[PDB]
Amino acid sequence: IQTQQLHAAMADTFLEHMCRLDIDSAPITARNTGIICTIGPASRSVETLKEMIKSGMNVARMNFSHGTHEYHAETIKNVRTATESFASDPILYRPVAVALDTKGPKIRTGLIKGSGTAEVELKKGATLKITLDNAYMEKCDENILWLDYKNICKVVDVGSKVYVDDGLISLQVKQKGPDFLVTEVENGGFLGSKKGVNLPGAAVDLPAVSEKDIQDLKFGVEQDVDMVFASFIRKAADVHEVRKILGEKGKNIKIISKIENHEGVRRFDEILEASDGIMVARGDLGIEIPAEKVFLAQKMIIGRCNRAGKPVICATQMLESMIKKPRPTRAEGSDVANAVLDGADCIMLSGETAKGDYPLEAVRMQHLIAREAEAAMFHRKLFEELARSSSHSTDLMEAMAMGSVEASYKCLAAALIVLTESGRSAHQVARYRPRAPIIAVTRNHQTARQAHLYRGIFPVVCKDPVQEAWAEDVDLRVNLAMNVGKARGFFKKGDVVIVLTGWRPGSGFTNTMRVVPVP
Amino acid sequence: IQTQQLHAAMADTFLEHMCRLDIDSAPITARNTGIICTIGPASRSVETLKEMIKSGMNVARMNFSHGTHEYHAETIKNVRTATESFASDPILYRPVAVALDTKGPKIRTGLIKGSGTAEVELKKGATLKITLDNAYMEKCDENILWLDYKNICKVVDVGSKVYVDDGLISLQVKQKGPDFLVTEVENGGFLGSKKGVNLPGAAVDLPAVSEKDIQDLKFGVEQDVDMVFASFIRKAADVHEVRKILGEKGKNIKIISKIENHEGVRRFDEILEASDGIMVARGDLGIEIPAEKVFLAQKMIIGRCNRAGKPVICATQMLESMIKKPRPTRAEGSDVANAVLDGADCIMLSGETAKGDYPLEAVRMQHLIAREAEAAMFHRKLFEELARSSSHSTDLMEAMAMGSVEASYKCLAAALIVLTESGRSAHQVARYRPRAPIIAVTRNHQTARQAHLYRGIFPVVCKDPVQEAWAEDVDLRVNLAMNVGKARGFFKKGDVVIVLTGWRPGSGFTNTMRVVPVP
Amino acid sequence: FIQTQQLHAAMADTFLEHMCRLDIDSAPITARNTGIICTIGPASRSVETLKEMIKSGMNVARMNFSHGTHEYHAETIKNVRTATESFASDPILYRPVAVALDTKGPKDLPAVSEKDIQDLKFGVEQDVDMVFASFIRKAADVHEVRKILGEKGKNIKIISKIENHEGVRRFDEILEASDGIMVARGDLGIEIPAEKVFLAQKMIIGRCNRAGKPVICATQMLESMIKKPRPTRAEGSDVANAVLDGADCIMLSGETAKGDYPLEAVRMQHLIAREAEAAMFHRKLFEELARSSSHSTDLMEAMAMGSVEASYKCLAAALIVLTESGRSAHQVARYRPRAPIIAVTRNHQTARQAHLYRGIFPVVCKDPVQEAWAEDVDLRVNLAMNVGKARGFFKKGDVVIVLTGWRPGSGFTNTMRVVPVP
Amino acid sequence: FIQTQQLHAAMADTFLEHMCRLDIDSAPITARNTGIICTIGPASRSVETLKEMIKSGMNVARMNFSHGTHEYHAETIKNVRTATESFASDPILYRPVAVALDTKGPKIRTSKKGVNLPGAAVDLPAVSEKDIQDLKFGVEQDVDMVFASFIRKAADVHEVRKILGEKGKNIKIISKIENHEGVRRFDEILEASDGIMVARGDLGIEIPAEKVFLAQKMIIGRCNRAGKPVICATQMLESMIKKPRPTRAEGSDVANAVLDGADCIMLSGETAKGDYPLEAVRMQHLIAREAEAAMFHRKLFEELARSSSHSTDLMEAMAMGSVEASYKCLAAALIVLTESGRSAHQVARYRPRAPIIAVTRNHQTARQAHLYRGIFPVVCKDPVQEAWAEDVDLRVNLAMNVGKARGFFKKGDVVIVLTGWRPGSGFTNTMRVVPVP
Ligand SMILES: O=C([O-])C(=O)[O-]
Ligand SMILES: O=C([O-])C(=O)[O-]
Ligand SMILES: O=C([O-])C(=O)[O-]
Ligand SMILES: O=C([O-])C(=O)[O-]
Ligand SMILES: [Mg+2]
Ligand SMILES: [Mg+2]
Ligand SMILES: [Mg+2]
Ligand SMILES: [Mg+2]
Repeated sequence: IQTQQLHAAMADTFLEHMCRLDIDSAPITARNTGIICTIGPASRSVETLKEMIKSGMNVARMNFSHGTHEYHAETIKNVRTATESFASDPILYRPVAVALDTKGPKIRTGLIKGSGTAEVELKKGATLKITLDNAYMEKCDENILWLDYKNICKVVDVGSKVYVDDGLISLQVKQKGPDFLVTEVENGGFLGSKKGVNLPGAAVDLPAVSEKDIQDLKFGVEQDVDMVFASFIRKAADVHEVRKILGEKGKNIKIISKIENHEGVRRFDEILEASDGIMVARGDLGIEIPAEKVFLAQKMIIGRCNRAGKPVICATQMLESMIKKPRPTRAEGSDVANAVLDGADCIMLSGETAKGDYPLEAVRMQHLIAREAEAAMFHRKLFEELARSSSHSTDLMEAMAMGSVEASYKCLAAALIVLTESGRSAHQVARYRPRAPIIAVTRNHQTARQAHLYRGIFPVVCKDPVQEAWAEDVDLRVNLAMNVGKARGFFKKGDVVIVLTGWRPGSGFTNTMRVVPVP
Repeated sequence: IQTQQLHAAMADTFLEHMCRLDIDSAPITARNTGIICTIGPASRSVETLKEMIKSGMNVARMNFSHGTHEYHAETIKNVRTATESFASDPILYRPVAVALDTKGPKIRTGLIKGSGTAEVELKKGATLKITLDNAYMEKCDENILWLDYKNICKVVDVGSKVYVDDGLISLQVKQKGPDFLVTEVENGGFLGSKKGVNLPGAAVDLPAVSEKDIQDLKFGVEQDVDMVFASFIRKAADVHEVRKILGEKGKNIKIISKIENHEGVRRFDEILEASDGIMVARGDLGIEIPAEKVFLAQKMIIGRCNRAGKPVICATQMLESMIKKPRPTRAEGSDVANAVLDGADCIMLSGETAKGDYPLEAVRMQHLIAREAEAAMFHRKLFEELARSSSHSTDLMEAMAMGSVEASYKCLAAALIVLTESGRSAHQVARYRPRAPIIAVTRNHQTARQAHLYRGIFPVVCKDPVQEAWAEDVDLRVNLAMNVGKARGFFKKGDVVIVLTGWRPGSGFTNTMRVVPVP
Repeated sequence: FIQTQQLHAAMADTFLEHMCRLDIDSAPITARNTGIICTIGPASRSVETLKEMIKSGMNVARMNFSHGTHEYHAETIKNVRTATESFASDPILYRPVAVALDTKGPKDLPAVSEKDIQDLKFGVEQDVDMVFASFIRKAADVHEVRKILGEKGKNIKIISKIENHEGVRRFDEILEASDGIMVARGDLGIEIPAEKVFLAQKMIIGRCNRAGKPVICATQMLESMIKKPRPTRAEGSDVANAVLDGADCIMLSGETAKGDYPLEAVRMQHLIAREAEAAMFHRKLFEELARSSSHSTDLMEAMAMGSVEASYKCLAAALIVLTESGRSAHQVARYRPRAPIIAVTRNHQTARQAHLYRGIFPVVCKDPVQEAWAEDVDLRVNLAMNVGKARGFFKKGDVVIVLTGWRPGSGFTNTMRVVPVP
Repeated sequence: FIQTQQLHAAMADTFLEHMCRLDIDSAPITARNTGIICTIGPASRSVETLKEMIKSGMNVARMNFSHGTHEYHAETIKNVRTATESFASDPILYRPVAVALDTKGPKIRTSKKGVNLPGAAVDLPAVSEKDIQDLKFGVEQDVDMVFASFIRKAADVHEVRKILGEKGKNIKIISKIENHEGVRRFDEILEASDGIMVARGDLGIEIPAEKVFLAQKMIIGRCNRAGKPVICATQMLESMIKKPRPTRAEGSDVANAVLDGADCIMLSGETAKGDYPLEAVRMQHLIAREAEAAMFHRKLFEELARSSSHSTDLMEAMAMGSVEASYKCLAAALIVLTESGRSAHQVARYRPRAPIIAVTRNHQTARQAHLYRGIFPVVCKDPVQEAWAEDVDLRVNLAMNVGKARGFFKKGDVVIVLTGWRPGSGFTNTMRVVPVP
């Protein structure tokens, strides 16, 4: 039985491809999908972070929805300590990226009239007036409810729906006022204090970057974060504002736009054009749109991201049950596998690593499933279709990337080696989805850290000084890649690899491709 | 905005098809994937079952792992009471099938020494003797463990793994003895009394049908069940053995083989050939094989069943969290949607409807997700690949089915109407996956109930007597389907349907196809 | 042993493997789907020669009005009709033959000259089945020909001849206006660089296939056979590749009009057509035609696609189509089954014009309309059974697709059946 | 506003839409990939006419030993070589010309026309005594290839191979398929042969004429599948023996033979004895260029890759990667440094639309490369530089200057360059996207 689902790889049709999937066809060692871990109480100690790295974590995510600057600064310090605890061995060292996830725009209710812990009950068909009057800020009850969104009246019409407490309660706008809305309770429940509010189908005019977000983005520039996950992006202008706040000092920080509501989906193309990558933020997205539609948006977005060559992250509740249990449900294994088959560059753990009981098991399981689904991709068709989608472009590096990936298919190369400094050459190789891993050797540490955003890039930091003879400097980096690959078990002596390098020191991309045996 | 993802339907490639999935494209009313609900304490009252039927239940599953014959007979009687409560209106009556799911062969440990309610701790790296000596049957502990599987020594080698308590505990056979096993605790835990044992990769020679199973199968025959879900099917002989047990009285009862371990997967083709259908029983399957591999087996199995035209069920933990919560996780919505896209004819609920707090919510969510994913199928490609896969067959009924489905694609027919008595004509239409629903009108009540196993067959019982004039009998049955379709909102006057009928009373299949406007 | 009709190649996954599987020992079927159009002139206008030309496979007779008086072509047409009707006693074996008038056209010139107007009116008076309109340059020329044919010739199919650069560049509007197209390669090869003709040919056939409108490939197909009894290798190749391109009909000009070997030329076109028809890649072609027409949801198109699909699946020996305007049969032929289409009609002009469509074998039912709709439908369906058995298309126990109207007022064949041959 | 070289049709999703987009106003490129093979005879064997034949595009000269003495054909070959070398002073513009020997094979003669017996068990030998003498004469004359008439089985090919023996071991054997048995036993014949000719003259008599195209498309397909050269021959422009312009069926035939995938097309009487040999060569050159652009390269590449997917050969990987890159960036050429020819052959099998400039120091490699679609061979006569990189750069720049001189590309255009990394590299393991200097 061939490894890596290669029998299924040879199928003519997608049906026969599916039919040939073999549970006894062992995957390869290398795992191409990036794993993004939300760091929290369960995972922010240095020792646990070392174990997260060993288990497969590639990006550490700090959710600034909560936590002080001091707290997240400590977390980032602990991440970097754990990461550098491995730095003595350049051949085993794994770059770990650092991501800042902004709090973004939020709509919150007031305090329920009473002592605290108090609740009111909303019965279907009842009347509830929403009021912006700060006089009712702490006197919410069954008849009057205050929320912090001063402009809500301008963005809602009669009959539009208002969700409260993460969609648990739904309201329909019956009458509209200047500083109030009169609504009928469509779906009822018990309402507590300071709950989340969502406005499905509305063009929310809250600022793209709030005052807290500006402070947090400047903090992230100060802490040398590799990338920002920007919340509730509804339009390209929101990305532009985030970019302006990051400004010239943070020009190289990768901006990942989070798609979280209907407008972000409807305007997704302009957002994608303006972004460096995308996160499918399925939790809030499933509150804003019918949950049964989320997969449509997920697949659309991953497809379009794959088309543009831009990183896409699938996030939220992928292994939810592992917050409390050491093993995932069958639905969760299926969700991770199908996100990989969809084409997600990275998959994410939220509560599973922030606060749950089994963060390391969660990371390890995402790693195992990811390797299995990577082999099960139908690469020949995927490659043909990606090439068809990008055919209006005649970019020279895409030509080399496509030629190199084709060569890697034809001779079943064990890896592609890419010498890169901005990372773009490796990015363009990853875009055309080879099955073999991409060992990207770079002297730019931030390039290495950001590379985790691209499917299949295993970044290696070259710390050697520049060799005077360009050819010998190239051979140095290629041999670094050979040794890393041998140590990680991706290939051995006598295997075949594709090597992408620059012809001369002034070559602006890897314009040179070779089939080389491993020494 | 085109409905039913028809814009994505027109794409040239799978990538572009995915890129065109649009959350604002509304699905049709008809829902094709069958929903199989496990009935238990949370759902067996007559009134709740009426709600189950209205919310979308097509098959009632009785899990005979537990429950007395009296309990399940009462449950089945309540299912039939609820079902017949709609029978006064033939146009609104919905056939509801009744399925018996056998307990099957099981390996169980002994009682923990003392009360029996005690537990002992199995420490990783510790040693554990498995024993067949009935003296330790009730004196199980941390050092010695008794199993009721007398032949285990015959089917296990040194280095084999033994899982205990639903995979929570893992043992590796270090030394093999005459009536015992010396094992190392690879994965530890607290071992209670009388827990399940699994033997990954082992050819378990327990009987296909246990002593309990024979009694339960005869009980199901007396109860006039439409179908049996036969547990732990490992090979064709097991399906035959079950078929023999069902005998002459149960010759028309459909046998659905549950693939639950490695051997059933490895020997899947012969099992498929011998069965009427297949269940991807992901729970036990994920205990027997690495959970990260279950999706492979799922897609392979669904593909192969789709290839053969035989019903396939996806089962277990699809909406697991809904046992305790009123809405599913995003991983669960993804799981259901991808099961439908895989091509599963039916999706299943177990604890979610048997015992959970939100059974009706689970049914409703499966129904909504199924409709959205059905629209998102890539019908043109699926049809081409199914046809290519079956191209060595020149069967006349397949020819009629493919022509009818092709015509239904071309003119966007609102439905296909198929007059059938054995069901085979409707089965062959459903096999070639039209997007429009299949209204199968039959005088055979059992055919109507069993048709629920096939994607898209909406079965309708004709209770009228046979008309002397064949043409008038045909028109009677066709108008019944038209009236059901209008009442269910599947089409209205002026829409177009495909109608498949027999030319004369002696036609052995629907050899006549028409494109008809809805009156 | 060896599958017939290039069916082994039919099962191929790629076009390359389809080529690699072409087997000179895989026998074609008896039926020949590509229409044969013969220019009649001195070598072929006698009643006896025309009888043998029908028997050899001529389906359409073309009168080239570049030269000749009305009296001369009138007599040619009379002899055509005499030879044709000599077979009319046997309705099972009678073969309808269409009569086509090819206008002289421009020889800054107007689309339709004064001579051309008189000739077109003559064609109306002569009851021609179709007009081949020379040097069509734009849709307006087609509209002129249509107005000149007027109400009396409103049923005369207008086949525009694409003969220069402008006609190619403006081909889409011409095709929209036309009932069909001829790739008139003689003049086209002079008006545009000869080495580009194949591009034009392949483009035009493709677009006509996309539309379901008849396309004729014409001129010098078997040129050397004017003076020689056997074709050159390039000429056999040219006929075969014109069939593979998708031509509904292939044409003979001097080869039958004035050459020494008219019958041999017709027979050679018949043989090559039959072999090339089997060598088509039907699965991909059907998929690509369906893809191209998917914005249409027409009901008869759906019936045609479903019936062609069913005929592929069960390898039906034929599709039997009951039709009066021909449209039902035209829609079936458009989706290119490999099996012959036996179109039974009571409209004689319909039967004659059906030759413009690949695979339509027209059969004129002469019995009177039966009182019961079901019995009249069986009458025409059994007419087709008897024709197919007599012509060697099928025998008892074979499977045929049968397309009929359900009830008397059906506006198309809305009923499809898979039927055993009696 | 109108793409060249049928690039709009190149973007189609289906074969049908690819046909519908074929555009007579889309200009083809200057380079012509299909090799042109000319039979030399009384109408064309003079040194001056042969110069004009080279300039019109003749790539291979064919000596038909059905008639003529050794001395006569020796003189024809001598004149070919004189005409060819008259251009050798300029290595940038020198065009290698291959010499081919076409054996007489079995014949039946009666005034003394040939006789054909379809379906007869002709007892004639595979290789006659005259055939043996002519093959040895070809070895003595340093012919680049042999067209072996009437091969019926692999054993016939093996006989010709043995007769050529060790002294002629590099002479390419092109089996001529011209009767039913050769078609039926084609797979073993292809395996044993270096290439194939579809000898449609004899084939159209030995099998029913209406079946010839079936054989032609089958054979070209299988030869394309194997990467072995296939020639389409006989009566492609027959009417041009006596007329200055071809018939429509003849233009169609040449164009469809290129579309089928034939590496070469041939002229026999049209150049051997006809009144318009130069015109026949020029007509094939023009039609080839138009049909070459009209190929459906994307589907063709997918299907060739699919049929060869069981191979993981490294040079195949380089060729497929280089051709894929040449499609993506619309490169004007692929430059291939080769000595045996194998690397360039492997590129040619995967059918780029851009021309393949094969730079070699092996003169016979250069002459034989004309059997492969798109290989424009260039003879490097410079001495070997001491530094490998400098020698590679020297040959690559020779190719640059050739492409600039021939109008294939200009400064600032993009080319794919296939070279060996080190002198002992056994194939072109190095690919670059390079700007033209
Ligand atoms: O905001 C998020 O991260 C989400 O909802 O997934
Ligand atoms: O039996 C089942 O349903 C299972 O294990 O999934
Ligand atoms: O008129 C014609 O038939 C032509 O020019 O080919
Ligand atoms: O020998 C040949 O070239 C032929 O037969 O065509
Ligand atoms: Mg959010
Ligand atoms: Mg189970
Ligand atoms: Mg003309
Ligand atoms: Mg010969």
